[PDB]
Amino acid sequence: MDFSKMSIVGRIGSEFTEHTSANNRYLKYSIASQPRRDGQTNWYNITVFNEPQINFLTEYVRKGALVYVEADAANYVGTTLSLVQKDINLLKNGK
Amino acid sequence: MDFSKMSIVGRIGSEFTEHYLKYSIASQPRRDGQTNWYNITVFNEPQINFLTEYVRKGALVYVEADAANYVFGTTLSLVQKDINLLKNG
Repeated sequence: MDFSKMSIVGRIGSEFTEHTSANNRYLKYSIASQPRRDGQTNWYNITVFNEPQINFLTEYVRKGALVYVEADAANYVGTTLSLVQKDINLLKNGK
Repeated sequence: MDFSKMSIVGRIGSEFTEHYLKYSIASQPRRDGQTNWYNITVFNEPQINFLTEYVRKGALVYVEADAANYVFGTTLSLVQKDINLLKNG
């Protein structure tokens, strides 16, 4: 019924840091997004649990890649934004 | 071209406080699970007048908002671009 989803286009501005939850493997990275040249540069911390998408990132995607990310958004209340990745399309890969 | 669009379906769980307009959306995807709260900023006055004079608290709405997250910790900003009333409060 209710949901909060977000589409993000920008450059991967960090490395792919692997983690393991207290239970499960997941990945974390950051996306730098600047819609207007005269405007604010936005940063988003992405979380990836889907293993087929984790393998595609750590293997083929490099830092500085232009990506289109769709993520489910959650706001944990002092609020913290959570962006669990659901799909990604590589527009241009990093150097 | 970079962007960060947010799509929310939830219940307006606050009053419309004027400063531009500001309110909160209660988005609970699961009956058992957590409720997500999003502070919505509205600068579009044609949509400001629609919110105050037609929408009541607790109404189910679908909102498209642009997201901006500044790093200092981060600060999330959601500027409503368009809204559709699903069921009024």
